Amino acid sequence: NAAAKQLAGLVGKFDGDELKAALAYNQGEGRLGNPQLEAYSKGDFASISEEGRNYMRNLLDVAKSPMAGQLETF
Amino acid sequence: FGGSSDETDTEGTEVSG
Amino acid sequence: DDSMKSMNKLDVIDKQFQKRINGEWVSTDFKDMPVNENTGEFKHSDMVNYANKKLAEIDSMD
Amino acid sequence: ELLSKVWSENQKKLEEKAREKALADV
Repeated sequence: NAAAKQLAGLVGKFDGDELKAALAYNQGEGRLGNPQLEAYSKGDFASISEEGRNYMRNLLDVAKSPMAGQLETF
Repeated sequence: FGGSSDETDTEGTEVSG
Repeated sequence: DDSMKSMNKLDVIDKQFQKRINGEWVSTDFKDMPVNENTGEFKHSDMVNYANKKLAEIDSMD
Repeated sequence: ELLSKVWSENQKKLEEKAREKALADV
């Protein structure tokens, strides 16, 4: 329940973008998170860490995101 | 008439340098 | 000095946009344009300069 | 005022360096 609350807060805070929320949940936020979240925000999936990129990729199907196509092409 | 117009090519952007 | 620097930096901005048109992702933000030591620092104004000069050039081409 | 101040500082230093370089070339 607590993790669900955190994920709902992240998903809402990132508009409806579940992939950025998943990145924020996996990579945390602040110490190494926010640079990668900003990199996500400007496209720039190369700057995002490899593990976070794979995590987003394995969540591609279940998560809905405006950035899903851009991650698919990357 | 006699002439047959060449069918279009997709336009791309090029610069010498 | 500004005219020389602007020539170089519109050159590199043109390179980035030509890369973008081919399809590959380029950031096309003035901060992450590559500085060539002939370019100098990228302001926000040269994006506008490049767009306007490119439009005028496209109009000028025969 | 503050914005003009930072711009004037940067402009003065860049203008000085450019004038030095142009005179050196000349």
